[PDB]
Amino acid sequence: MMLNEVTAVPGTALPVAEFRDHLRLGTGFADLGAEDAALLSYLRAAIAAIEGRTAKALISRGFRLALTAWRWGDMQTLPIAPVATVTALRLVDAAGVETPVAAGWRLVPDMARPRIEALGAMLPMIPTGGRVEIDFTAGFGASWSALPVDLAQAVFLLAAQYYELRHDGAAGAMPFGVMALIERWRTVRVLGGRP
Amino acid sequence: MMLNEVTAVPGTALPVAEFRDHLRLGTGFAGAEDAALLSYLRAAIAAIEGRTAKALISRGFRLALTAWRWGDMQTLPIAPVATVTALRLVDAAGVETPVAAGWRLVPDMARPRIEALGAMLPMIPTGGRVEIDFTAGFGASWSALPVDLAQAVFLLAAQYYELRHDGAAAMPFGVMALIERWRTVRVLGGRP
Amino acid sequence: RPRLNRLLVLEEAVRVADGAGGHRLDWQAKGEVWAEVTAGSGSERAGEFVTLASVPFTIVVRAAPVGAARRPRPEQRFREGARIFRILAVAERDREGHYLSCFAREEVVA
Amino acid sequence: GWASETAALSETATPRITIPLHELAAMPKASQRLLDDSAFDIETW
Repeated sequence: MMLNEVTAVPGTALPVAEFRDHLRLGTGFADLGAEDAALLSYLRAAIAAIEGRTAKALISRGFRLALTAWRWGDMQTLPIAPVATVTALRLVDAAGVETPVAAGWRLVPDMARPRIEALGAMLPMIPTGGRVEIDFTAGFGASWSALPVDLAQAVFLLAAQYYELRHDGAAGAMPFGVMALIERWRTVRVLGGRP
Repeated sequence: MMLNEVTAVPGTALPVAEFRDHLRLGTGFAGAEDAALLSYLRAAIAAIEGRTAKALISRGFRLALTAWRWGDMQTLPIAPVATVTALRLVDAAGVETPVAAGWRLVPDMARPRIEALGAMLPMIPTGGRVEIDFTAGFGASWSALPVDLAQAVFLLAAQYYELRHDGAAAMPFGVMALIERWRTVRVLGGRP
Repeated sequence: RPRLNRLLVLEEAVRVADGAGGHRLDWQAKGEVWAEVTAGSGSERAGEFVTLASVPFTIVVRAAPVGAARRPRPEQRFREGARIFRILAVAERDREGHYLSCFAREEVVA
Repeated sequence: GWASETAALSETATPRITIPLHELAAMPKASQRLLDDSAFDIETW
């Protein structure tokens, strides 16, 4: 289970023109763009910080789940939570020659546990010495205006502290701080066991 | 179980004019444009409708779930509900056939629940999970809210405005003490 | 660290020279900056033939390299509406260089 | 309902009065002197 992404966020979809207005930088100057390589450099470092604490995706890029053995009998939970329209389930063998399979797999969409849920009582069988690549586009929406706004506010509260202090300097968190906004987007799991 | 909403709230229904009268009026200076303020109220509505499981502007939802909990139940999570629109019951591909009888919406702030008539509830096909579109929330405007819940939005959106990053600064009826009576109090972590 | 809450218009005057070696000031507006303003102890001051009313008003803006428009220079001034804040000097508050100290007067003629 | 052959018939219609049980009171008054000198069982009448 590798879970690398196919494409990344293009950078034009990040609200640098709004994160600049959040930082209270400056309005009517002839410069107005001296931090576009910087304000975008901390938005990518605060989205990807919250994607690791909440296991969310927030921009709906395309992923690829390359694994070698199905975890359980039929369900196969996906790590990244908000999923939609699994593009292709291919079933590779020992060397290349991938053959796509409709495969009777169906993707229950749920932000609790995004899983595949085989409908023929078994997931399609993996060849000996072969992988399985699930190609899917997981995330909230294609633009920034489709995010849940409490999660998008935690990105601005966090990327503004990477801006306003560069090295690791210690800073009482506010009622709904950074941690209190992402703590209803985290994954609440209580299974450390064999099944 | 996904529960995405149908349409977002327009912003012309949010009180960006009444927020600056909370923010700097009576005491202060008669600062930022409407797009900066409106980014902070819906960032404070979505922080309180997540902590209290409410809706506050009464937009339309779609709850699409794959298995009912009981056969006379499936409580709905977003709390103030009114007028469940349709109970669509798709098959696999989905020619998308709705049903129009068998259940009664019970409007209740405690457990907004769907409670089918008798003992049998509409079953689900193999693969064709059932979706519910309902319009949950207090009122279409902002003047239909409970005022203590509407004040804690203003007390929180003035916090997101007047201090930008996660910095330093509890009052008797604060933000937490006002939304502590709109939160869902449940003590079942069990099987049913 | 500062709470940049108030909006101030930075103003640089373009200096058209006259015939006799001096310049002419018109004070066109530069961009708008956000800054906190902290009043000192204020009292009247004997002006020329005016009884002025001054206050210290240390103003904290964000910083910039010296060849940038976002640096307030001491020949500039702030303005919140019709309140002219002068600039006495800029002095680089933090050790890392994130913020500046402007120094104003805001002397209304009382 | 008259089940058709291939209809997939759906569920039909499944089908408290309280009796508060009030109280009826009689409290007749009688002088003690009377219950000793009369020949009739005023206790029983």
